[PDB]
Amino acid sequence: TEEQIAEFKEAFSLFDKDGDGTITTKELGTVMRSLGQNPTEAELQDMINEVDADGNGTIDFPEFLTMMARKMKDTDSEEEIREAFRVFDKDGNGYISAAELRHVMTNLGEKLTDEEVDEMIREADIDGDGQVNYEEFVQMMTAK
Amino acid sequence: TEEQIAEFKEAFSLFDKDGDGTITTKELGTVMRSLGQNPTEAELQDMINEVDADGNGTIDFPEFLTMMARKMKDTDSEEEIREAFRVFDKDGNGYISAAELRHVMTNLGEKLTDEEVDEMIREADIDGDGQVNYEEFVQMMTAK
Amino acid sequence: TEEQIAEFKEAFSLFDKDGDGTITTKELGTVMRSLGQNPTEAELQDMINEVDADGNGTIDFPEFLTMMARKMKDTDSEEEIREAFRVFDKDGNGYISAAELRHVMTNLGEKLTDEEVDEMIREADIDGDGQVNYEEFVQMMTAK
Amino acid sequence: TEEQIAEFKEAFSLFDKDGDGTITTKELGTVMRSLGQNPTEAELQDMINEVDADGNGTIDFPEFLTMMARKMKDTDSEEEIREAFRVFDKDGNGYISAAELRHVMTNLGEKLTDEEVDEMIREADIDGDGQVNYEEFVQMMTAK
Amino acid sequence: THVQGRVYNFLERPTGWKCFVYHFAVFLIVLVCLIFSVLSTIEQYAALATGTLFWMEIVLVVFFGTEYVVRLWSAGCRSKYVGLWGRLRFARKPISIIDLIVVVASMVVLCVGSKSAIRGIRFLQILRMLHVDRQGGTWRLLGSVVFIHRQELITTLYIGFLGLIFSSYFVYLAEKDAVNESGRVEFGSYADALWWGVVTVTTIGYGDKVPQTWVGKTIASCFSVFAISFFALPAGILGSGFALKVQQKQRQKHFNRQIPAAASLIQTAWRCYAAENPLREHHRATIKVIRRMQYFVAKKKFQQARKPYDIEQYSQGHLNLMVRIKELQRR
Amino acid sequence: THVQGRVYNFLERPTGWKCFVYHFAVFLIVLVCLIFSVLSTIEQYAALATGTLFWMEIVLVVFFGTEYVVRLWSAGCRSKYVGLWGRLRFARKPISIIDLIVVVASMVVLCVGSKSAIRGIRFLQILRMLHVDRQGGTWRLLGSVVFIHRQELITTLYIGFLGLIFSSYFVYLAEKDAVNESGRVEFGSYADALWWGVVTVTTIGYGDKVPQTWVGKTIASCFSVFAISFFALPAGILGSGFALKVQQKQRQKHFNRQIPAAASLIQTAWRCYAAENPLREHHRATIKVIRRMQYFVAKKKFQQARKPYDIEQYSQGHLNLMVRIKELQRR
Amino acid sequence: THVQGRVYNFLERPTGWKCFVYHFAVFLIVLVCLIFSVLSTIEQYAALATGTLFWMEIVLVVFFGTEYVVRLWSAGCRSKYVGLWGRLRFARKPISIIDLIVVVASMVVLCVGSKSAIRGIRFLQILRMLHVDRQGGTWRLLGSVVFIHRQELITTLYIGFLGLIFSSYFVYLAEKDAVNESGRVEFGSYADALWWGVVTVTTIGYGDKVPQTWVGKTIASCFSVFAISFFALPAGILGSGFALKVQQKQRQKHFNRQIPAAASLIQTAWRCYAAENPLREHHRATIKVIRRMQYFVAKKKFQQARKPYDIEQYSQGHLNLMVRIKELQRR
Amino acid sequence: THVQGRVYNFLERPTGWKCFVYHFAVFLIVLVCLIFSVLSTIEQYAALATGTLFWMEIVLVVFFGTEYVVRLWSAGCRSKYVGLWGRLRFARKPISIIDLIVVVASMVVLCVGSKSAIRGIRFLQILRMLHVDRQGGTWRLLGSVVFIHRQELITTLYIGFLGLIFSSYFVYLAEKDAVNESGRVEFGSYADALWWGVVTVTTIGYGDKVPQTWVGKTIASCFSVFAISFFALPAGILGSGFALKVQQKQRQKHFNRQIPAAASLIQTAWRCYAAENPLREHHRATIKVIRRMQYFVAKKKFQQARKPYDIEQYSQGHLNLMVRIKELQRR
Ligand SMILES: [Ca+2]
Ligand SMILES: [Ca+2]
Ligand SMILES: [Ca+2]
Ligand SMILES: [Ca+2]
Ligand SMILES: [Ca+2]
Ligand SMILES: [Ca+2]
Ligand SMILES: [Ca+2]
Ligand SMILES: [Ca+2]
Repeated sequence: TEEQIAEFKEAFSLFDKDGDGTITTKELGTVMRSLGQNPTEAELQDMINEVDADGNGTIDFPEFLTMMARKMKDTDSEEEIREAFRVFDKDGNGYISAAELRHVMTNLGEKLTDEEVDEMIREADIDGDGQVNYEEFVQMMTAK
Repeated sequence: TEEQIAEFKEAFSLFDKDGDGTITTKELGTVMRSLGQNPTEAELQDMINEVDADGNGTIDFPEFLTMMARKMKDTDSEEEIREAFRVFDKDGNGYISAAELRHVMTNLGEKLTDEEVDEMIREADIDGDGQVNYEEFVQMMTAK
Repeated sequence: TEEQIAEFKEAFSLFDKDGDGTITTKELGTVMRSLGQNPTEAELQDMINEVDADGNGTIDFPEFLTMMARKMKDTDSEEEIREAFRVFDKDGNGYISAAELRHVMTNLGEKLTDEEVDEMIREADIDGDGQVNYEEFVQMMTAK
Repeated sequence: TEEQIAEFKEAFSLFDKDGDGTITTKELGTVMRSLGQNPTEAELQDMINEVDADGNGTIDFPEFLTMMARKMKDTDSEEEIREAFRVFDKDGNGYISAAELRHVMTNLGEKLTDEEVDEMIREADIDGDGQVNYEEFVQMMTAK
Repeated sequence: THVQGRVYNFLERPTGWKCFVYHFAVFLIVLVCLIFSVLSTIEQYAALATGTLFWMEIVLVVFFGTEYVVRLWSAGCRSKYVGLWGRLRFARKPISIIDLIVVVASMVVLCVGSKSAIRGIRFLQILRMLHVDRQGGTWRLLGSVVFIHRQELITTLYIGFLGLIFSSYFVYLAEKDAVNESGRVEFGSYADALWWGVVTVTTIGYGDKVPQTWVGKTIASCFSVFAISFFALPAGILGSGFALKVQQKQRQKHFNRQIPAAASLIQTAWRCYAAENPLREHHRATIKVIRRMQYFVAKKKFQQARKPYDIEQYSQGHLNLMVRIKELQRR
Repeated sequence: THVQGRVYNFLERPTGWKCFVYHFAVFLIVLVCLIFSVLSTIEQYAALATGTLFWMEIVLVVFFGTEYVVRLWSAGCRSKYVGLWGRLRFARKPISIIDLIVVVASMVVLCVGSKSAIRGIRFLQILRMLHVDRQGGTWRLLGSVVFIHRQELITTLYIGFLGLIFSSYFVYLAEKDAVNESGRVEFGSYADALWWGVVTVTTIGYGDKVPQTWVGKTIASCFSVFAISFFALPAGILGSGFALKVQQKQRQKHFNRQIPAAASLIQTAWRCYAAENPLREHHRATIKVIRRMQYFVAKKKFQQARKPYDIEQYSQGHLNLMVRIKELQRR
Repeated sequence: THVQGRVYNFLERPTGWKCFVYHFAVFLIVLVCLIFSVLSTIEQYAALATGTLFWMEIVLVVFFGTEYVVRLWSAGCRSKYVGLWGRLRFARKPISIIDLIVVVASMVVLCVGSKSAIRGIRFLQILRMLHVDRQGGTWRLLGSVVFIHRQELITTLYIGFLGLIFSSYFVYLAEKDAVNESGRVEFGSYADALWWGVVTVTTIGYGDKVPQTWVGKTIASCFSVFAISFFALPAGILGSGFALKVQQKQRQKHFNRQIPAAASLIQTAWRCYAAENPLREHHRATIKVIRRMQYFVAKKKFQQARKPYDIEQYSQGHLNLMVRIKELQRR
Repeated sequence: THVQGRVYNFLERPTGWKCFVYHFAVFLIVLVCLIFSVLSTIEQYAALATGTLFWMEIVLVVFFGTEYVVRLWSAGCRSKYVGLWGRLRFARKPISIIDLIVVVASMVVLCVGSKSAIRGIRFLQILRMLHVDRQGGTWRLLGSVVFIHRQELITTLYIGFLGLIFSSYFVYLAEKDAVNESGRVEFGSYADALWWGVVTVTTIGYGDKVPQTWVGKTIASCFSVFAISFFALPAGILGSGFALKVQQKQRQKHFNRQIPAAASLIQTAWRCYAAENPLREHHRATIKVIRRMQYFVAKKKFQQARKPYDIEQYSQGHLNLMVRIKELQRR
């Protein structure tokens, strides 16, 4: 609990390239470029805009530990995720086909790894039929 | 039961400044001013309009004991109160935040005591999260 | 069972003033006038129109025993009766007041006996409050 | 299981008038004419269009065994069938009368055998009343 | 008595062809009198209609006076028009006031003209056209639909009038001294420009006044377009309002029809249920089946009343939802 | 026979380009005959069209007579038009009556004119334009939409006519003696003022009659505005009614299409289920798979019939509600 | 103080007959000044209004200057108009700018004309008509409803203008040399044809320019029909938009009314529930019943606020669905 | 390359003020050229614009030729316009065909006129006005809304045309020999009566032809009313259709915006869940929090996309139903 918070604070200081408790959006972008995930834009700007409760650009962990504290399995997120699946489903259809799911997953938004797409299809769809209910998918996604 | 009705009749006669079983709207306003709660208007007029079943302005307890007899926990009142909370809640939201609840409670209608607002927030919201379901609030309000 | 059908056939022949198995709409009106319930119109015409399956005006009990055979408690009648109460009830109100029920019962359609109205109010409304649910009324009406 | 698939493949080859694994739409029409059920049109064209997954007109059982594999009792078919009964039913009516059911069954689409219509009416309607619920009909139809 | 009620039904709130014939006849006679009033001033058939408009006028006067005094006699049926004060408040109605005014004025003109009779009778012959629509079923609809949309009409008239004023002033400024082809000047004053503006904005366009200078034509075109499109607005608003208001009235009428059926059904069902207790036995043998008969009749009438939907096919917005809710309740 | 049915389909209730070509051709020929009737009285090309309107007329007469007698021969298909009384009641139809009248009148005029032939033929050439729209698919729509809104149209026409009468009388009163610029008097009678009122209220505004005195112009302006806005009402009402009625007809057509699919689906499903019992075995080996094939075909056709929504995107009023109810039922 | 608030309420955002009288009076006085401006140039009553338009003008100027300086004094109530910069930003408003401009210009004209005073005062007398509608409650509605439908208006105006250009060019090409009955040529240039096009397309139809050759009349007819029907579109769009926008504003107002009731109800209910703890006993004997009284009052007010539906009968689209859901919840 | 894509975005499918300026500028220049074409035939400023319409014309020709060849160079971005056949099918588009026609015709006219140059250039200057609206975003809307209501427009035009024909024939029959005040006869032929009918029915009302006999005026009044009200129908139908079609397009655009948000949300949520497995540890210390950051960003964007309702307040038809269903599901 507290050890994880301290380790995350140390990692944030390391990414900030300084011992100060600052977000350091430019240092965060540099660390992202070092991680191979070159942002190529000011994505860190909006990220901090959502990650900085006070909007200071760099604060002594204003909501970073609080960001972690967001359960990420709370019903206020499972509802949103289930609504996100509703965009691809017909009236009371659900069961969106593995083919359509793979298609929308790789050809839209940002493309994921093809093997990751196949792994997700195998994880969600176990019966093997062309029917993967969105409820089971969101249930396992917000399960653990 | 009967003792409470007799005591309330005696208190109504005392507020009426006479032993007659009269509402005495002017005497009621005088007693309210004596209670510190200066009405400053003819609020007693509408009060009696709702409290005088026959609209006589002064009657021998036409519905005063009946006013008491209104359970105040009957479903015909809990439904109205739950509808009153719906004004401040988004679609299927509920869980109106303690901040928003305090804001609307003190800055609208007639302002209550700030400590009373904090006490109500503590009573309704026990989990401490920014989610106080209106159902639990109305349940305790009409509970006892 | 069969004895009741035979007795009803004999009574229908007696009302028809002849041993023939005929409806005898004119004889039916004469018998109604003898019963004090003077029809004063050709109500028997429409009655037979609904009571004569073949519309012959006089047939050898075409659906008279079948008219009896209508359970009169079947859901296809309780639904219609519950819809009939809905005309007098506000949105999700039910519980139509004894005063309003007596008013609509005596001042509309054909007036019933005042004591019959009071008896119906007492039968439907047992708790004594101004709330007589239509569901309980139709339940006892189609009960037996 | 496998024996049934092999026997069906042999029967398809026999209908194709050749040992080749071909649909042979013209041979299928000839076999239908031999079965007394003269198609009289290019119905086999659309049949194969739905029966040939690749639309080749003649393939080595592309989805024939898969066509069999369609459970025909899956909810994705019971839902469609229950929706098909909804066309003939009033608002929340169900219970479509044996008379109306026989009428629509023999005078519309392609007429079935009159004795088959009576057998279906007897199978679906067991209580004998003019009320045959569509739910029970689809339940037995997709039961076995 | 039934006579007074039938008479009141025949005179006010008419229904059926039996009253339609009478009202259509009186209206046709009024219109024929009016057409005789038109030809009485054409100066080429004047002698043909200058004299008959006295005998026809006195005949119509006697007829309408009889109709008035008869419809007055039917005030006993109304719960509020009983008594002398009741007849007084009946005569207080505006349509009855108009009828009385027409009657007395026609009588006075007929009396004085025979002691130029057409000179004054024409305006009365106009006012007779107004007493044709009884119960005021026309003006109330218009009043209601204008009062509902009382803010859109005001703003569109305000914008149109402002455009009219400003643009007509600019036109007058641009054409204050310019002579037409016939040798006269058109926009002599500012009132003449206002007349041009009121003729152009409403798209009448007589053609007596047309701008001449190239600076007048531009303003005329801009005004014509941008203010015709704003003065032509009350057509759509009032039309949609009329349609909606008539639909609301029809629905209210149907729902007021539905109530007697439900009342009869509830009463008859309760009477049928209490078959236990209201030679006193042979009579009880038939009361049961008669109660069953009237109960079946009541169920038939109630099903016949709740059957219509009044536009009839209005359930398409809630077709699948209702059946889904019903089958959900079944489970 | 199939011949009579195909002929009846080609002549009445046409569908497809194969019949569209024929109907468009006959209509174009009728319109060309009418345009020849226009130029036959211009007094500058009269000799060019005074003679051809006999040969063209007799050609058209023979053509339409053949078409009439052929469409008469197709009365055997109709269940109610079989028999001699059936052909009689077919000829009882109004459009057929108009066709017969045109035929016999053209024949009689052609016979008498050759024993001034254009003098009478023009009104027939007008009436030929009416037989172009078969089945009366135009007048029924208008009749229905006028009868639906029969109360708004009556009240708006009544108000407009009352305003017309009163305002035109006041204008005549204010201009009874006033001379225009050309030296004549405009509002000579009251009928002339009525003509001015009917020209102003409908916003035609010819310009033959314009008020002159300052008291005439005010009333003219007030009438123009407040009665143009009331006579212009039938446009919106009838337009919304037309749109709504066509939508209702389209929905009824789609729903009548839906039924055969459901019937075939139910029948085929029952046939597939009763695969137990209808060398009698080798035949039974293929009846099962053929029943499965036609069952799949029926499911395809039924899904294709219930798929369309006919305006297509009309589910936005019940989008979230339906999915909420569905997922509630899932639980 | 209450004085400043009452004054601001009486001057801006008026409500009630007490302010209606004042605003109607000032508007009637402005309109009477304008009517005096009309008669001041008729050249037949000029001497009657050439002098009074100085005394009346200075009276109106003093009145409006007083009204302006008084409404300026009421800027203390507004939270954003406090302070000198607050008064400056209040004067920054457009309507106040127009009022100040009118005031200073009237003062300057009155000063210079007495040291032809009507020559310049008329345009000011026009602009006084604009300061009548306070808070700009008229132009905002029109702006919003035009901006909402900003794509249909643009396309209809574009199509209409294109038809106008092309058809008027073709008409000019077909009538470039043709003399009318009066001996002059009408379509002298291409601008004259454009004038004819703008007069025909908007259906004004003056009658100064009419095509003559048979090839001109055909194009004139086709253009008139197919472009009148396209230039007449903004009427319906703007009308439906106005109605819908006013309905939205009314609903928003009703919902903003609903909130204080709910707040009072929640607060009073919580106060009634916590009757345990806020000679200190005799006072507590009546606080309970007074809390019950105000709670009943709050329930009454809340039921009275949620009772209206504002068009009132709008529940017919969800009548049976709601009762079905309610009874389903009951089970 | 990015250059070709940016150029194609700037030339076709423009968005933003940076392209708005360019398009507005080119349109203003085209309109100024057209206004120079108007004044070039007024015969009073002809010498001022008879010569500049050559230099300005060649400047515009060079400009538009450059614009055409540059927009041709941007065909590589389109997936279907790659290759020489791709450029050919790009040039196959109608708007590009019009642009090429204008270019080559302007070039040819400039070459021949300098070897009366205005005589032919005016019709080209007209056609330049059409290349202003790119992507054909105007004509497709009109085509769709006319094709949707293809049955109401046909029937109203048919009824109007039939009334026109019959009533104008009757008017011609009633006025075949009658002389006006100026000494000529108006309804000389039947084509003249047809011209009167087309001028009256569309409510233009020039005033060159007015009926004279009392039997002509009655038919003229009846026709004017009962056929103006039928020819004025396409305004309302097309208006409602335009509004509805634009609403449908806006909803489709919003829903096509919604999809990328949902895709990003699902993908990011799955990436966050599979935090088990994609010095290889220190890197894994920050990938988790970065995934959480982008997940929060995705949730924010998705909530921001599903938040709008596009007319915004459209939930009043299902307000209480949705909350009732939600609370029912809660239980
Ligand atoms: Ca740092
Ligand atoms: Ca910060
Ligand atoms: Ca007292
Ligand atoms: Ca009292
Ligand atoms: Ca008998
Ligand atoms: Ca019978
Ligand atoms: Ca084969
Ligand atoms: Ca194949």
